Amino acid sequence: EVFNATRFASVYAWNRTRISNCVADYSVLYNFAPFFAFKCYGVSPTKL
Amino acid sequence: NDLCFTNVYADSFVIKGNEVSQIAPGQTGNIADYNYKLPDDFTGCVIAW
Amino acid sequence: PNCYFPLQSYGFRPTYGVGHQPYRVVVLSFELLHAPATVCGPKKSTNL
Amino acid sequence: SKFGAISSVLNDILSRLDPPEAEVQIDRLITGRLQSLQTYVTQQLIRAA
Ligand SMILES: *[C@@H]1O[C@H](CO)[C@@H](O[C@@H]2O[C@H](CO)[C@@H](O)[C@H](O)[C@@H]2O)[C@H](O)[C@H]1NC(C)=O
Ligand SMILES: *[C@@H]1O[C@H](CO)[C@@H](O)[C@H](O)[C@H]1NC(C)=O
Repeated sequence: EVFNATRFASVYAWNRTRISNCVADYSVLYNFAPFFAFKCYGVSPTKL
Repeated sequence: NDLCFTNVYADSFVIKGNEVSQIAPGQTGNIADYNYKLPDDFTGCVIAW
Repeated sequence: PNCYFPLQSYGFRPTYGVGHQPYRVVVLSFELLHAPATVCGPKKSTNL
Repeated sequence: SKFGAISSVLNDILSRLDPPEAEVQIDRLITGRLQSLQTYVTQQLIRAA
């Protein structure tokens, strides 16, 4: 639902959502976007 | 142009734009984990066009 | 159902964004280890 | 002591970062702990003398 939205809020008032009490499998993230910049800082995407 | 190499290897394949950043030693992705992965101590060059 | 093919088609079309364009990748792997070498660049053979 | 790295736990930083990016923080921890051990053995040599 976060990546399926159509009206992403503006950067002046950036929409912020909380994700908890679930299982994070980033395959849906990988296949839900033609990534242009995946610059991770605190955690490597490999073991994510 | 001033070095010496024991043996040179050239692997030619076609991947996507995000896969260009994906192809690197020890990286993420189904491609980098099941199709082709470079060694962690890779010593060479990667050419993408 | 629950029996998926290991490899799926990597289809293409000329109308793709940069994240989906048909990028051609060639890698050049060397071994900078102590062994009789086989390839060099420009050379001179001044007498020892 | 984090020693200027992501974390001071070797196992946690290994499980949170890939080898070919985590080895930098690994070297940071290596050199910090190694300098600490060198200081300890130098002070112990002073005390033993
Ligand atoms: C940020 O974008 C979220 C996208 O999922 C919004 O969550 C949705 O909000 C609608 C109501 O607008 C709910 O019906 C839906 O179930 C989901 O929770 C979220 O509201 C939005 N936040 C802001 C501040 O725009
Ligand atoms: C969600 O994404 C899919 C594919 O990316 C798209 O076909 C669909 O229209 C999207 N849904 C909404 C509500 O935007």
